[PDB]
Amino acid sequence: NWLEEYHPKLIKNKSGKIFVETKFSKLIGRPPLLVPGMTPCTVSPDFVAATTNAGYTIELAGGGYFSAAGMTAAIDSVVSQIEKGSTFGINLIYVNPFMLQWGIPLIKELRSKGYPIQFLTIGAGVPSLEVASEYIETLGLKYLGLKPGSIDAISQVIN
Amino acid sequence: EHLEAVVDQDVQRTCILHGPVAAQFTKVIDEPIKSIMDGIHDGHIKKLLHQYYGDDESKIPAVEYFGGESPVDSAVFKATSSTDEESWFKALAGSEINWRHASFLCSFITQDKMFVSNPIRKVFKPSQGMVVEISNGNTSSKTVVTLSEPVQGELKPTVILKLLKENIIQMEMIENRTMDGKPVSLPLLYNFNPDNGFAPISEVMEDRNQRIKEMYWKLWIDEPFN
Repeated sequence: NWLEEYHPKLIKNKSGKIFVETKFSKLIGRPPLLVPGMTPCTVSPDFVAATTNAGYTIELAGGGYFSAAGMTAAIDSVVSQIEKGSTFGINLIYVNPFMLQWGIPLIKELRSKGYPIQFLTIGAGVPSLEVASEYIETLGLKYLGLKPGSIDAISQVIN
Repeated sequence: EHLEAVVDQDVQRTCILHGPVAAQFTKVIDEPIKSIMDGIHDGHIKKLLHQYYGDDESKIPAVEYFGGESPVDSAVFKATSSTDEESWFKALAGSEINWRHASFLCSFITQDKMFVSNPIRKVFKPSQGMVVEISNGNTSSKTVVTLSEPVQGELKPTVILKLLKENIIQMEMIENRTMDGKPVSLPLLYNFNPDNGFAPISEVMEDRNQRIKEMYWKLWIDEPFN
């Protein structure tokens, strides 16, 4: 019964803080809310930082960086702005491989180093099993995100 | 976001995205992100209290640290060839939610804003000959663990997990093949941040290499430490 197996529960923490327990909020010790990757807005590192410092997961706007370093500088900046143990993720694109070939072979390394990144998000597209695979074993990634508006994209993510 | 860089600072020249359905709620200006996210959260909180919890908070459960759960008393355990790993880490994390619940389950520790594999889920990785014991398995403040493994055939304490004041973890990692024969111990300290359920455990990088060096001294040197 979907109304109980997925019942939206509540939680209290030692600090006395309230939390909304779901299958998602419970991987992150953070509410089941976030902000999607938005090129003009989730590209500003200081903003994403001040937000996550409120305790709400965020996607970073990869699309606002035309390189493999500019986004890297934004990373190293938010890092310089967030509190310890904080975290965030990025939003990539699948229709702009050039917007992509930077990150993937860069994401891999930032993780190999162990940056505060913990989730990816492919936007405006969906990959195949073949490609989508490596993202989850090679990347030191907690979880993954997808942006389907189609119906077969959904069958695909289910595959 | 760069009107200054246009012809006459008029925005009607500009391309800006938005949601036609969402504008029905975007009326207040430049309020803090935290303010509005919290408004949302607490609204949900009211809507759930009024229904499922009678609008009395204490009705709520509570937990040491909230998080780390993927969608998918004084005892011992002996690992073996195929001693399953997740079963091992459950047995050793127990059931209660405490520092120990995470130590074996929290996959990542923070090194001053760097997230790296848990060394503990590495070392305690089930194998042959490894036998560990728990004491005070009910109460956490004194819940402690002691792992021993074959040292020259015999078993001897190789690891000691315990809590400290300040909600700290220490692994006293022991090595007994020693110059004087007697063993030596290494204190590896970890801060606990239940307020951060995703990563309440953060290694302390201060004095670290000094401790390691004091170990290696006796491992290598017949002299005092300086």
